[PDB]
Amino acid sequence: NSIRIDGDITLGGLFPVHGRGSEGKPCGELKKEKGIHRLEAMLFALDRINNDPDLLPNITLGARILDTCSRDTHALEQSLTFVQALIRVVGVIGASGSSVSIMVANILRLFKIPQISYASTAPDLSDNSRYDFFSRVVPSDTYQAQAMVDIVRALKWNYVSTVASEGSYGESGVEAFIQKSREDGGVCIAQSVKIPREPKAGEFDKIIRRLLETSNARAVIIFANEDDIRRVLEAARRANQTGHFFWMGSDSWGSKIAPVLHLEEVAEGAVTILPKRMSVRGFDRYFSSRTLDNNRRNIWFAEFWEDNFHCKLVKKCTNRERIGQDSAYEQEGKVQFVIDAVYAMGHALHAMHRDLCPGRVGLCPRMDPVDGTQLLKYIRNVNFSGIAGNPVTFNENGDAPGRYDIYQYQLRAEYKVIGSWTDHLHLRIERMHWQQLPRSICSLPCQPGERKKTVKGMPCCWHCEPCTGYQYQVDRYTCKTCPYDMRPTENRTGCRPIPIIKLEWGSPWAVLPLFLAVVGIAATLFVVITFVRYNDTPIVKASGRELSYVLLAGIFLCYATTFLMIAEPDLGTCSLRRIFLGLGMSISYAALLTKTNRIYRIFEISPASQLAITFSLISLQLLGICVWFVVDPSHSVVDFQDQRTLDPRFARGVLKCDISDLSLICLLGYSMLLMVTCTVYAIKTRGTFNEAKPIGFTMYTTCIVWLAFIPIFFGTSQSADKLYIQTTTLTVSVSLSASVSLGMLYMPKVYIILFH
Amino acid sequence: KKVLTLEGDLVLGGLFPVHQKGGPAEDCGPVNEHRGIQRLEAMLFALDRINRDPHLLPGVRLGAHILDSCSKDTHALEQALDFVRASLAITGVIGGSYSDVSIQVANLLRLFQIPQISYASTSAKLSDKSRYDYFARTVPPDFFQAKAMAEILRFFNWTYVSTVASEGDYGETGIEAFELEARARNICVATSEKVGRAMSRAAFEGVVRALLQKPSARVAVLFTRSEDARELLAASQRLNASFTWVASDGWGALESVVAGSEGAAEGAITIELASYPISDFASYFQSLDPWNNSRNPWFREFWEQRFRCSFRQRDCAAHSLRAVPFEQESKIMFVVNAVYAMAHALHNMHRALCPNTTRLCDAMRPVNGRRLYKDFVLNVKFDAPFRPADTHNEVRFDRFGDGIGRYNIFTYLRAGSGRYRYQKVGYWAEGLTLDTSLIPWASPSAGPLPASRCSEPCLQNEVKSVQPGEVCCWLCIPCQPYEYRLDEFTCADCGLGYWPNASLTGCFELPQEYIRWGDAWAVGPVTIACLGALATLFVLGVFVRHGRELCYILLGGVFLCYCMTFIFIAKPSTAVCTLRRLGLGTAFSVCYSALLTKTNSQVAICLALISGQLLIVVAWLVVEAPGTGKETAPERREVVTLRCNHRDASMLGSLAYNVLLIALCTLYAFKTREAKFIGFTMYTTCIIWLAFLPIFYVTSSDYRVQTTTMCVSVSLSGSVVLGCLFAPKLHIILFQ
Ligand SMILES: *[C@@H]1O[C@H](CO)[C@@H](O)[C@H](O)[C@H]1NC(C)=O
Ligand SMILES: *[C@@H]1O[C@H](CO)[C@@H](O)[C@H](O)[C@H]1NC(C)=O
Ligand SMILES: *[C@@H]1O[C@H](CO)[C@@H](O)[C@H](O)[C@H]1NC(C)=O
Ligand SMILES: N[C@@H](CCC(=O)O)C(=O)O
Ligand SMILES: N[C@@H](CCC(=O)O)C(=O)O
Repeated sequence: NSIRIDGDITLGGLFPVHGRGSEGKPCGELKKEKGIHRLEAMLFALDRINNDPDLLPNITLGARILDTCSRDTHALEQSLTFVQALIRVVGVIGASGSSVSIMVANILRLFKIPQISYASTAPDLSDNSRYDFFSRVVPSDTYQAQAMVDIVRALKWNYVSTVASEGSYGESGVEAFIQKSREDGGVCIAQSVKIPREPKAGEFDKIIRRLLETSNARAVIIFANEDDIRRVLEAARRANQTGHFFWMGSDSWGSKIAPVLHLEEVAEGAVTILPKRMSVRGFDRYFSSRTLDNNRRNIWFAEFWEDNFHCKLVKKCTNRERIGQDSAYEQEGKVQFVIDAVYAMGHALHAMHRDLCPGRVGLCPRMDPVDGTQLLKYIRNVNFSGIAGNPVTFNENGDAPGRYDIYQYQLRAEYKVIGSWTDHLHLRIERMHWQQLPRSICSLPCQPGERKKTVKGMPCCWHCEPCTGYQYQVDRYTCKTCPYDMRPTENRTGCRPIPIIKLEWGSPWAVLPLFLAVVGIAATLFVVITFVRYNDTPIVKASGRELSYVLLAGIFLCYATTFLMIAEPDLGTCSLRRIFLGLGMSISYAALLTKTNRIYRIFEISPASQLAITFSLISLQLLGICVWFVVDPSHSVVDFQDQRTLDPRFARGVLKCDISDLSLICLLGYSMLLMVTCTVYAIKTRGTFNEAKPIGFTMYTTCIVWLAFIPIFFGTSQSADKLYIQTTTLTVSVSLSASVSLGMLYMPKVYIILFH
Repeated sequence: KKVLTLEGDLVLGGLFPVHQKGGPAEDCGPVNEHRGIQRLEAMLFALDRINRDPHLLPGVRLGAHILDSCSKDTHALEQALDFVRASLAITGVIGGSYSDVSIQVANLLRLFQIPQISYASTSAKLSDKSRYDYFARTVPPDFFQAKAMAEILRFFNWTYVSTVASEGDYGETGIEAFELEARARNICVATSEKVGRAMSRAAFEGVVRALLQKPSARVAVLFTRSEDARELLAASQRLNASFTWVASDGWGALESVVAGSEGAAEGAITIELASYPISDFASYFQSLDPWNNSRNPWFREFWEQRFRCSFRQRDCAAHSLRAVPFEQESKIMFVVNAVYAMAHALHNMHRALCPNTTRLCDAMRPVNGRRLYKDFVLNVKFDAPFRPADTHNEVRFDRFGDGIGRYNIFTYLRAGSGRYRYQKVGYWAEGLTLDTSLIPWASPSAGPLPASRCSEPCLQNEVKSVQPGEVCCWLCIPCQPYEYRLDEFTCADCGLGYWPNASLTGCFELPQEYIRWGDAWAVGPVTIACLGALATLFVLGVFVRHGRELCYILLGGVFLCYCMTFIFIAKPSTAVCTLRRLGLGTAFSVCYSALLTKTNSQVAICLALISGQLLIVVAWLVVEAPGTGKETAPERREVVTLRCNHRDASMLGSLAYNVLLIALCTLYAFKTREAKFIGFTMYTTCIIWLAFLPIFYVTSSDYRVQTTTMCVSVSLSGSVVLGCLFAPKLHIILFQ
């Protein structure tokens, strides 16, 4: 069952008139567009070349068109007719499927028969070693694969899936796209689905769940054939996944209405690619003017009538129907490429005729046995212009220049041009309509500053992980620690200055030393003024007129000491803190010790010797102070609680003063050592009444107030705060000791003279 | 294109790859030693034995039409045209060593109904009877081989593996079959690159470098042909890359693949079809000479290449095949089996279609391809020829026309002194039976096994998994110190008070550190409290030797104040906490109440009043839950402190209120005015109590000092009472 046309030169033909048969049947369902429209294009082109005086004059072209049946093995046995007589056709028009053309190529090349395909897009057939006799008029999948990834980049998604069918086209199509995606690096394949060429029941329902497992890859790329796309789209409707999938059709689905027939609701907004083409106005008039009577050359045209008009020769068929009005008619996209393939072989024959048969108008004797080797070199050297003005040329490998354009399926139900590919993408997103600007990306970006970017096995999926409140985000790749004196900004990106906590009046604890200092200073100022005002000789005799004054001044210095303890922390003042406490404590202790010693000595001038001893005791304290003055003139201390920063960043500010634990103990120890001497003297003296009673009370007050100093000062370690507590307790301790000692001696003197 | 034609009534075709593929200029180049010459001679030997065999075709002679495929599918397809020249005769062809060659030739042979039996092509896609309904083979498909090496990889814990395959109809379908099988075995794939049919050594070096892009993977599986595997090994040696290989039957035990690349092939595991050597074939091959064996047109090239000489120079007669060692090629048995199966099919068809005569009858002059195919698909069941001594191998054809999935496993050794031989270390008779003892890199005395994994393992208890949702390549993120690794998927917690240590699943470690009696801050009062008790004992001792009721009570009152100090420092308990509250309140009150008696029957009244204080103390203690309790810190870095109750409750305040009232009662004696001495005691007692308040206020935390200073206050309080109310009394009796 084939079309036979008589002519001087016979041209072979292979078209998928019938679909692939199921089970053991070789041929399945008739193809009204992929098989019938393309077949009539060859008939239309041959009837146009044979009526063209300028193309092959006086030479008619015959045709032996067979039925590919969309099966690779079925076309091989039909192609045996083209070569059975050899061990006559000079060349054939190649099939549509890439796998079908491959077996025809390696058999016709085996018999030196050139082949030109109109729809075979596969990089495998581009190899000149195995298919030197094979040529094509359409771009290879290598250019199409590069075009597809360009559209993926421009549409702002980079995480997609690949769907392919069995054969040398679908398998090599996704592989070419994957290889180009690896060079891109930014686009990755979540998974690959390969549809078997003989699927079982429910196979297409299973592959939908495979794509449904990865819900992130909402956009998928399909390289399946026309029949598989129709079943894949149908299976999506069963799973109620309409609108969830964004389809990226290949050249097998560029503008065909069969895969989308009765499926307008599903696969809306699908982006499809197809080689650049234009509609032929001569074929539309030729095809629409065909009926069951005039078109008897095509054996399958009678069968086409029932499929197109939904009748039979069901409802009866009247022999008066027309294709263009009684049914929807739109010519196949590859019809133009069929015209170019026929004209390319015809042009080469004309080019070979003018050289081989110059004088002869028909077929000269040295041209009747056409050899494929000589015909092939003329196939590759044609530079004519086909219908619609497109230039057609064959490269060294017999390929066509890479030209592509992009369609989109929209409902308002037709394909609309949204861009083009001419080695660079010219997409027009403003016309694309699907959800506004759908995105299919893995691990949606996070950037609060704290969230780091972690790379999984797939470079597309950037895992999101926050950074704790201890380190700063130098970059999205990794976050690094802030300086220890720096607190991370509100956003983790970058750092910010850590605060401080200075000592100033108004604190709950600092208020009391200020109040006691005012009372202590006022109390010691009144008594010293009172003695100067009226200086009675009996009171001054016990005082000494030199020891009492320095005791009042020494006690007043302690009241001045606490003033600078809470004052503004400065390098000069903080260094002078030890001088104030050291001088005040030494002066009070040394002069008191001399007074007790003098009273003890007489019990078991003299005041002149007492002050010299007190001055000597002050000198050794001053000499020790000078040693501590130069041992470490530290300016100040900044980090008090910031040295061991807390886990949060709520508050870590601290302001301290330059002080040493050893220095404080040594300074207090020297004063305490003198007080220890007074303790021994008072105990022995406790066995003049006016002197024993106040002195015993003074040492009683100092010992108890210092006894409470050790557990507070040493016990404040690892507490909530240390600097704040220590300074307040130190000030009140020295102030209470000075107030008790001065008050115990000044009050009786004022009261005695009051009654005198 | 030389032809090997043998006279006979009916001839059998041959498609052996005598010549290796050449460069772009030449269709095919050098003649291969084993795959082309040995198999061709095996077919010739089998045909020779069949002709002289009386039980197999005694009246009809079998011819030969063997052609060289040159290891290419196009050249083999031209030779297939040479086969089908008569049909457009050849009753059948014994050929198709390469899978792509087999497929290309079978595509043409299907049209002319010429049956084909293969001896080496193991492609899994050749089992499709719809596409190849006239093809048969004595070798199993590649699915069993993929299963075998998947089991091999699982045996050595080899998960993250790299895949290397050669493009075509053999390496590809094999690589998808292997990945499909390994997916079910939880085996990951690092890289998947392909080996081209026409690629240079620079491309091989690039492939090897691409293999090194993943240091994580260490083992690579090979689905390349012999030439491709040899080139890959040479490239690996050139780049100084050491690899362990798990190759398919393409490599096998072929010494030509490891020729010049012995260093890079060390430790490589290669599996091959299970076959036995033929004793008669070795004698037949070793007795071959170029002059005597004029039947083979390619034997002169074999003699020239193997024994380096030139026929023109006339220096080739010195060498002989007997002196040099001979090693049989593995697939000789398969070639012999295919030839004998075709001969048996012809014999059965002649015995069922020409039953009268013994020669080829007139009803069989056109040989029916379909009838012959259906005659050797079913009616082939006989003992395999040349079985070694007692084996039970039989030639069988299943419904798919394949063989039995029986495989042998080899590995490449050193054998001490340089020999570089292949050693069988297992087999796959539908089940892995590796023998790790014979592999000189898997023994326990050889170190850790070569490991090829993606994600490094990690100790579960210290660091937990992440469960990335993939098949492998996971990460190890440790859990925080307050998390126990109860499960690998996620860690758990022991709860408050338990430290997840030791087993890390059930832990139950709870520390109970106490204040201890030797604390640095508490070192002071413990000596002072003991000193006070010693002073009280001395004061109590002289009393026994000597108001009698007032002094005895006061001496006893100071005794328990120091006694309870030693109770607090040691440890708290259920009974200790109850006595701690009652003892402290009563001792302070009784000491002051006894002093009040001295200021003023009377003893009975004050004890009766003191008894009322105990009743109030019990009521306050009853509402305070006097039972002990190991209070836990808010966060975890601390431990239980064994705190009886809150110290800020009214238990201390109520006791102090009675003491203050008793202290105020003694203040009335000051108004009356040892009247001066007792007034001093109350004044000192108030001050030391008043000095304790700042200490308790600031030290909200650090409970150790709180108990330490509490012991300090009570210790010196008794000393003040005993140092001011009895010390002057002792002066008049002891000092004076
Ligand atoms: C065909 O002719 C045009 C015009 O001269 C020019 O592109 C060139 O000569 C030919 N093109 C190709 C692709 O060979
Ligand atoms: C790893 O291989 C060893 C033998 O070498 C085997 O004992 C062990 O069980 C394997 N690993 C696992 C997790 O099974
Ligand atoms: C093989 O040929 C040699 C001469 O080249 C001859 O001596 C020998 O006998 C031959 N072997 C036979 C006939 O078996
Ligand atoms: N270009 C696809 C299909 C073309 C068509 O629609 O026929 C192939 O090479 O198989
Ligand atoms: N058996 C492999 C290689 C053939 C051979 O062993 O020579 C194949 O299927 O092609």
